[PDB]
Amino acid sequence: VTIQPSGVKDAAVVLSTTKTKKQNAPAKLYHKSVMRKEFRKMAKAVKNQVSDNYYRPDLTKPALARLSSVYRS
Amino acid sequence: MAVPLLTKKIVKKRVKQFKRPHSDRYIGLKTSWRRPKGIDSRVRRKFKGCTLMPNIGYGSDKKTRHYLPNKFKKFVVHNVSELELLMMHNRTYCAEIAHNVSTRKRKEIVERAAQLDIVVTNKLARLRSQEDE
Amino acid sequence: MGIDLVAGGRNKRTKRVAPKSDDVYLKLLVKLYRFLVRRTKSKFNAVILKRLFMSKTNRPPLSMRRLSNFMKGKEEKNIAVVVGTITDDMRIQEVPAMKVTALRFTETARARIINAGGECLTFDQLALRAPTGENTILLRGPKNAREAVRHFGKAPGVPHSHT
Amino acid sequence: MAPTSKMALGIKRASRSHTYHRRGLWAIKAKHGGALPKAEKPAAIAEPKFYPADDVKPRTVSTRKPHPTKLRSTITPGTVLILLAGRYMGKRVVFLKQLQSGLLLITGPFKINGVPIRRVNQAYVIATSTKVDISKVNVQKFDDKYFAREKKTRAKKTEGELFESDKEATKNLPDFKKDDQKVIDAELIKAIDAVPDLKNYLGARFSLRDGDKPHEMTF
RNA sequence: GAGGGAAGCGGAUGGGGGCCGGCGCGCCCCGGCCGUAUGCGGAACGGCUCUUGCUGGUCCGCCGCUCGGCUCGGGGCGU
RNA sequence: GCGCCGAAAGGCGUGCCCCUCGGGGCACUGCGCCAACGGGCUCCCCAUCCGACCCGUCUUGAAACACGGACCAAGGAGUCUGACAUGCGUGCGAGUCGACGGGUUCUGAAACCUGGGAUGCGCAAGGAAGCUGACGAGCGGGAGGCCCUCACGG
RNA sequence: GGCGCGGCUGCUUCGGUGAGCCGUGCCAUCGGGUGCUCCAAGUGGGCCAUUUUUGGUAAGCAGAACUGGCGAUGCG
RNA sequence: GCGCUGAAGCGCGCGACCCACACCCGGCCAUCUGGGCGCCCCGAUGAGUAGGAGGGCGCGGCGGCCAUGCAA
RNA sequence: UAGCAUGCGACGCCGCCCGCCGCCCGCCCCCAGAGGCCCGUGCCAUUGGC
Repeated sequence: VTIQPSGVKDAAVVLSTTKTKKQNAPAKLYHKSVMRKEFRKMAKAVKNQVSDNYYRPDLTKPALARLSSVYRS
Repeated sequence: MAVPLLTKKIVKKRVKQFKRPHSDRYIGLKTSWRRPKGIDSRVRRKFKGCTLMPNIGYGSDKKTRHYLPNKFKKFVVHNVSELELLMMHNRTYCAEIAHNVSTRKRKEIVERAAQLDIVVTNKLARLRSQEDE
Repeated sequence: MGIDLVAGGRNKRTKRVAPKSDDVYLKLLVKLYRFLVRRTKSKFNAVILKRLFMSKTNRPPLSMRRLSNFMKGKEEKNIAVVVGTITDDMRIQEVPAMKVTALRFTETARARIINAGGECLTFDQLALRAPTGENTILLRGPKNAREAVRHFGKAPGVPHSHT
Repeated sequence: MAPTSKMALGIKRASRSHTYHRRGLWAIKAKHGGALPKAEKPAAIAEPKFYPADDVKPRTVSTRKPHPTKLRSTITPGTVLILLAGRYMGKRVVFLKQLQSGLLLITGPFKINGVPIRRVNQAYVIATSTKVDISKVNVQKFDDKYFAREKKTRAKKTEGELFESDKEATKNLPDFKKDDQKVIDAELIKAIDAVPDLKNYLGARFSLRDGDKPHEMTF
C-alpha cells in the first residue's frame, strides 16, 4: 500500500531501475528508467532530501542492482 | 548473540518430547499430548521421571523463536511474488517452497531465488523435483 | 516464597483497551492519550482515556442543564470536558457561553450550544488547541446517579432495611 | 587486594599525564575528535561493523597478564626447546600444543619430502632461554621453507650454547637424560646460562608463524 | 536393535550401536561497456503558494567540448 | 584510547602538603569506541528414578481386593428461542420504535421510500378507591483553575 | 482537635443553664497489608495432626474448640 | 537389609564432610510496577482440582479480498 | 530320597578334522605382644658393530 508516496521494485529493460513517488490527488505518477550504479545512488539521495530516513531508499538500491545483475546472466 | 540464542534452544532442547502418558500401551491412544486430567496421576503430581507437562516457562527465547536450526527464518513462498520480499531479506531469511506449488511453477521460483541470492531449502527441494542422489 | 507477594500478583491489572471500539475514530483517540499524557502536563486527558476505554457503566450523558447550573460563571466559562456525550435536555435559553468538548454530542445539543456561544468542540480539536489541558473542568458522570446503582432484578431495590 | 590497590590511587595517574602531552603540543584534541573521520560511497547497507582499535588494545594487554606469571608459578623460559639428551648435539623443536601438560606436540617443517613431529607424554624436552607471548599453543602440524636445515642450524647454535651449560651444570649428562625423559614438568631450578637470544627468538617467532598460516593448506 | 542367569507400570534420565537428510576484502594488468559538467531537445515532481505565481527537480533522447568511471572473467600479491 | 621511549610491564607535565628517608596521597581539558586447530532420531542394552499403572471416576483417603474398558476406526453430549436481569459495544438521545401496503431491481430470496401500524419502556409519583402532583440549599473529604507570590507556600 | 465572635435553638419557676446547630476568622515499629458496584463458582457430606477439651474401658470411637496442613502441594 | 560389640549400640563433648527444585548466582516465560519509541527496556512475584476472568489453536460451509492446481 | 544350570570331574573318545607355524583383523588394558646393556648415526623414529 500507499502512504502518500510508494517505491516499488521491478522493470525489464536489460539493466533497469525503478524510482517511483506519488504526490497529490490527481497526478498519480510513477517512473521507471536508468542504468548505471552511480545514477542509482544519486537520484535516491536527492529523493532523500525531499523525503526522509536513509535506510529504506538505500536498501531499494541493491534490490535493483541485483535485478540488473540477474538480467545479464 | 543470535548464535548463542540459537544454541540455547537447539542443543539443550527441551526434547523430553511431551507425549501423552501411556500412549505406548494402547496403540489407538494417541501420541498427541493431553493433560493428565484426574487426581492420582503421577505426571499430574508434576513429579520428576514422570515426563514434564507443558507450561509457559518451558518456552524458547524470542530472539531464537520460529527459526530453522540453520538459524535462517523461513518464509513460505507460494510464488515468485513472495520472492521479492525474500530477496530483500536474503541473508536473514530462507525460502521454503510450499508443497502445493506445482513442478511447472517450481522452476521459475528457483531460478529467481538464486538471482535474489536467497539460496535455502528451495535448492534442496528443486533437486528433489529432479530426482536424485 | 512469601504469601504477601502472591497476593501482590493478585492486585489489579485494570489496564484495558476495551474489547472493541468498533469506531475506528474513537479507537485511534483512545491510544493518543498514552503518547500525549507522558509528553505533556495534561492529567485530564489521561483521565478521559481510562473512561473512554473501559465501560458503558462509565460513559456519560451530560445535559445542557447539567452543564448549565454547574458551570455557572465563577470558574469563568472555561472548557467543559464531557468524556461521553452531551444530551439535549434543557430549556433555559441554556448556557452562558461556551467551549464544550466531548466525544459526541446530539445534533440538537450541537445546535443549541453553538447558538448560545463558544463552540461544541470535538476532543481531538481540544487536544490540538488545548494540549496542556488546564483551565478545564471534568464535568462529569453519570452512570453513578439515582437510576440504577444496585437497583436491578425486578421491582427495586430500596432504602434498605432489607431488599 | 595488594596488586589491586596500586591501580586506584589517582585515579588514572599516567592517564592524567597522557592528555598533557597532547595539551603541550598545542591546541587540539577537541577539534580532532569531532572533525574526523572518513566516509562516503559505498555499496549497500547498515554498516553495523567493525574492529581494529581501542577495545582490542585492552584485550591483547589483558591476555598478556596471565602469561608472565604462569611462568612465575612454574618457572623457565617459554618456547623454543631443545633435546638435551638423546644425541649429544643434534636438533630443536617448538611447543606448539598441549593435549594437556605432559601430552605435548613438538614441531617442524615438511614441504617436499619432509620431517616428522611427535606427540609425546615426555620422550625428550627441557627448555632453554627464550620467551614468547603464547604459553603452549599453536599447531596442527606446518612449517617449511629452508627449515629442516635452518631450524636445525638454529638448533646447533642452541645445542652449543646448552652443551656448554650441560658441562658446567649437570649432575652429569646421564640425568640430564632423566630430566629430558620427564616432560610434564617442571619446577626446581630454571635459568642456567645461554646468553643472549636476539636470533634464537627471531627464529622461534618465525616457527610460530610457520606452524600457523597461510602456506600449503589452502584448497 | 536384543537375546536361553537374572525381575517387572512397560516411561523418564544418561551413554553406545542402527537409520537418514544436508553441504568474502584491498591492489595492480588485459578484455568488455558507459559517462557527467556546459550548450540542445522532451517529460511525471517539489517547497510552497492555494485568483496565482516564484525559485528549486530528475531522468531520458542524443551531437559538440574537457575529463573519468563501472562490471562479468582471467592473471599475481597482500588480508 | 587519543605524544614518546620501553619487547614487556612501566614511566616521561606540574603545583600542594605529610613523612621531610624511601615515597605517598591531593589538584588541573574535550572527543571517540583477542590467540590456536580442524549432525538428528528410532529401536535395544546397561545404570538410575518415577516407580505404587494408567487413565478416568467415586472418595476424607484409589495401585487399590472400589467402579468402567479385549483392541481399534468411525459415531457420541450447553441445543433452540422466549421472558426477566445483566456485561461489552454502537446509532440517535424528554422520545425512540417500525410491521402492513404500495411503489421498484435482483431474486421464490432480499433490498430501498414511505404512510407509519404497534402505542413499550421512558418523560414522575401515590394508592382500595377519590383524586392529587415542588425543586432551592450546603457540610466534610477530596479532581482543578486562578490569585498570587514563587525555594516553600497559602 | 482546640479557641474566640455572632445568629438561632433546648429542657427544665416569666426560671437557670449547657449542649446542639449554623455562619465567620485564627491556631494545631510498620507502609497498598486498601474502599465501593455488577455478575458468576463448587458448595450448601470432609480428614488429620498439635494444643485445650466432653462423652466413651478403648478404638484407625464419637462429638466440639484453636490452629496448621491434606483435600487442591511438587521437590528432599 | 548384610548386621556390629574398647561399636557400625548408648550418652557427653567435638572436628570435618555429605545432602533438595530451598537460598544465591547466570540466562530466559506471564503479570504488574511503569518507562521509552506497530515496537524495545528496567525489577518483583509467580505450584494448582472445583472454578471465574481473559488471549489463542483446529474443524465445516458462506461472503469480500488474495492465491495455489496435470500433478490438488 | 532328589540333585552338574554350584553354572564341576573323570572315563572312555571320535564326508572331512584337527596337532605345530608364516601373515593379518577385533575385547581386558607386576612380585614385594625399600627394591627390579659395551661402540655408535640420527631432532625423532629408524637403524648398524656386540
